[PDB]
Parts: sequence; structure tokens; C-alpha cells
Amino acid sequence: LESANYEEVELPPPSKGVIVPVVHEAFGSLAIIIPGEYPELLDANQQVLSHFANDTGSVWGIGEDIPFEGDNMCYTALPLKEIKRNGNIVVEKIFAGPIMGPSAQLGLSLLVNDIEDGVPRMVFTGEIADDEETIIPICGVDIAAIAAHEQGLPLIGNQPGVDEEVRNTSLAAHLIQTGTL
Repeated sequence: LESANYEEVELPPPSKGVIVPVVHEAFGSLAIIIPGEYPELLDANQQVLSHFANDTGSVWGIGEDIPFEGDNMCYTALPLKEIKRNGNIVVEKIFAGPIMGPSAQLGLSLLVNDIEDGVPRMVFTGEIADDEETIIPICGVDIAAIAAHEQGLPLIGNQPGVDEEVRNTSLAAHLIQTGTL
């Protein structure tokens, strides 16, 4: 029910996580989605809990229900200030609403289906189609790209503007396994 008042907090590496861009004179930021329930680290405006399909877990900081199943865990989408070289994450509060629209779906599907440990060093943006695999282009890719690049990270998606174009979740999960630049 509360929002900690802090300026930033450095947390250890999450057991796993995924980075997504948030498009807000346009403004882009990054969110990292990590296991656990930390609504208290969020601005009150981001303290919105949305759910994966079929009672299979949820995510704080996400503004719309996720149209596929989760892996039965609770997650929190945290504003990502910086990731340290040792993998520590630095989180800050931002005055903004929760993640809206479908662009976080690529990262979220990976998180619950393909990512077991660690945080891919890359930013995923894109909507997941009804087959639950094909990646659909999203809005504001150019601003998503700037946000990723400001943190020295490649943008992964399925459209002009990304750094690495991948057609479906399996190809994205594979980039996870091989690396980029």
C-alpha cells in the first residue's frame, strides 16, 4: 500500500530478469522485470498489478493483462537506472503510469518460457501474436532504441529500428544463447 521514499537503490543481480523499453518531446526509459513483489519501490502511479492468462502469476508495474500464461510467479517491472558491471541493478522511481500497450509482451513471454537464470544483456520490444510466438511490430521503436542505447544495450524486436530483428520468440531466445553487438 506504500511507496518507499528513496532516490535510488542498488540491488543484487536478480535470479533472472528481462529488460524492456517504455515509451512515454517524447521520453524513453527501461524497465527490468524481475521475480518478486516490490510495489513499494514504485511510484504510486505504477502500483498496478496485472495478470498473465489463467491464474498463472502476475506483474506489478504492468498496466494491461498479459494474453498468455506465466510460470506461476509474481514479478515486478522496475525502472532501470543502470546495471553495474557486476550485474547489480540500480532502480529509481519515476513519475509515470504503468507499462501500457503490448510492447512488453516479447520480454514477458521470454521471461516465463525461455529465461531460466540471469538477465539477457539486451532490450526486447514487441507484441506477441495469437500463435503465441510471432512478434508484431510496436510503436515508438526509435525512442525505445534510444533508451536501450543510452545504457549500451542492443534493441531486439521484429521491425525496422531494432538492432537485431527476430521473427519469433524462439529466435529471440536463441539470441539470448549466442549474443549480439
